[PDB]
Amino acid sequence: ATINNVTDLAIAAIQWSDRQDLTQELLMLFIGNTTDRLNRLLRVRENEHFETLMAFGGGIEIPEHFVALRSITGDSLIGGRTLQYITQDIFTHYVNYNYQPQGVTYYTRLGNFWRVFPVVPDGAPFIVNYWTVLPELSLANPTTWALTKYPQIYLYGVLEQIYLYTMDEARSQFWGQKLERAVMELQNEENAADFASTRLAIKDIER
Amino acid sequence: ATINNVTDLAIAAIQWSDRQDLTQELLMLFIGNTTDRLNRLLRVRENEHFETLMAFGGGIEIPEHFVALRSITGDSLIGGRTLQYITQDIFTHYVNYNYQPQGVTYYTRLGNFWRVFPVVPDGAPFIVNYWTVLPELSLANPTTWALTKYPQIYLYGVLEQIYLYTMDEARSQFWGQKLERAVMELQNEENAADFASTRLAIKDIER
Amino acid sequence: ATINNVTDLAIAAIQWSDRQDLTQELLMLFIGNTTDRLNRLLRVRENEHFETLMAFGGGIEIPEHFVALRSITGDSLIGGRTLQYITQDIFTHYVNYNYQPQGVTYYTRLGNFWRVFPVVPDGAPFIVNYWTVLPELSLANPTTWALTKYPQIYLYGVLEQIYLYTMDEARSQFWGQKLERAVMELQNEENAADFASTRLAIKDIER
Amino acid sequence: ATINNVTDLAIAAIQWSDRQDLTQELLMLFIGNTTDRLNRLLRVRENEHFETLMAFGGGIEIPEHFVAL
Repeated sequence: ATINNVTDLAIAAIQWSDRQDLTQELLMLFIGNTTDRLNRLLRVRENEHFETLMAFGGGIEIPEHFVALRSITGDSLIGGRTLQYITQDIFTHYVNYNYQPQGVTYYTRLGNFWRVFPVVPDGAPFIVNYWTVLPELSLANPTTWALTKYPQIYLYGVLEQIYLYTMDEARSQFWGQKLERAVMELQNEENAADFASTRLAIKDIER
Repeated sequence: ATINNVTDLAIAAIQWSDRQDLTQELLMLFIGNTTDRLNRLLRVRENEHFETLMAFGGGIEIPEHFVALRSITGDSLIGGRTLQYITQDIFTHYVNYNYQPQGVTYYTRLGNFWRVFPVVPDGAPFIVNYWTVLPELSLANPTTWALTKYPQIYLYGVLEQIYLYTMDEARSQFWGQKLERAVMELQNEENAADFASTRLAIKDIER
Repeated sequence: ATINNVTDLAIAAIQWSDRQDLTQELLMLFIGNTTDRLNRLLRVRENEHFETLMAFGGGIEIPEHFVALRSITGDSLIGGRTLQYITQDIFTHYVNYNYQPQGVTYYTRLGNFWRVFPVVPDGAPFIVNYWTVLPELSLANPTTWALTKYPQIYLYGVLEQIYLYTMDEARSQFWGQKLERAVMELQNEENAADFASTRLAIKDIER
Repeated sequence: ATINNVTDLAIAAIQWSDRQDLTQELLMLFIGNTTDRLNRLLRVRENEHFETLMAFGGGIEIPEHFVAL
């Protein structure tokens, strides 16, 4: 509720800032700036995504909207194991010494690709769970989950952008602090969704 | 997303700065200055590049776009070993005492060249993974990945350059702080892309 | 790109400072001052140089462009070793006691010459790797590598020199800080070119 | 009873050590090392075999799995 789509957001921003001289292009630019800033800070459940990817040429291509990786799991037909990260030197040693484990076990990052050690023929399926970027807010995409989840974030971001544009500094920094507080509150709520999971997903390969 | 090409960036910068005395040449100069400043700070995934180089005269010529080295690996035919850095006097000792390992294992830097110890004939292929400079943004090259990834960086940099040009310093510091915050945000986001890989690439050969 | 040669640099300096009363001689003096200041602060790969030198009269003459020494290596005909530094007292003791090692091993600095202990006949070749001064920027030398690599350094240095000449305080400090920050950024980028080499060349000979 | 096969042993080791980074190959190597160590210590009824051999060339060939006579 509250604010439903982009047009109401623009109307509310105009009403609050009283600046009736702002064209729609400037409002679109402000919203784009706000969502671009959001894309670098939010790692929440609605942002997560898991899907099946093919392996071709001994590697997996990173998705275009990838922002952070959570897990890679081999298919049960190819071994059904959760992959582990190794450096380039370990990969070279394994290749040279012909390790030959039972199934796909290790992976490393090379350029824009994930290379798995027990090199498999083309067509190997993997399950990748990762994080994407927030959907763009525009006329073609009137509604997003972020807008319907917490409209204050977008309202405060647009207000801060407006006061930056009008070359005012006190209100600009005030609204920037407000937006940062809202983002921190949302991230904190997501972080404390389950108490048990907080401790885990931290300690991996210590020795 | 938001700003797409160089012309849109120039229009947005002119609108935000509210100035009208800026010509095309000044805008190009400001954009070039921002790109040159960015070239000294960003080491991200899109900045990486790996390619095959031929060794001639017992050495490999450093590419002209080189800014930082990630790894050098020999070809499987020549040994397929990940090279290790050695100091010049160690190189001299190895040459004098005829160490004679199996493949190419060591390398050092001399002038603009990388010299490998087990001197190989001309034509030995190597795989070099390193970082390059950001692509030039101009009329002939109106689009880059940096612009489409985070336009706020370019917008703030151009605004700071503009305010520097007009003999105003306080707002120059304001926009410079904004730009450096954006750059730090982008770099920090890239650093935590893979949590598992963060622990490695920190400590090597300690003894 | 950006700024190509000295004439464009002077034009840009005039445009930014708005001081159209400055003659070409003053601009040349400012550029020379900036280059002289740079000569005492930069040790970069582009500044490195290695070459073969003759030994005359039991010594090697220091090159006129020498700023800092990296390594001296004897030719394979005279031992092919990497020389080590010894003090005057050790040199005198070695001479008096007729140490007589196999090849040339030690060197010391006497006045403007490098004296090697196992005194060799005239014409002994050595390979010296060291650092030089930056190329002079003037009308006879319109372009240098420093200008084409980072024009901001020269622009900021010229602006600081101009504001020193016009006898202004705040802007002089501002532009001096900007130039120092640019120089520090360039040096830091050079230092972190290869992470592996950072550990070495630090802990050498403790006893 | 208790632990019945190798998979139960691996699961118990994972649970007790609390180490989720252990692969199958490392566990197999650990089990093999334990068995090799046990091979030099245990002399029990289940480890004992009696069988009929034929003497050829005035001699008896030692069995391949022989550890003690």
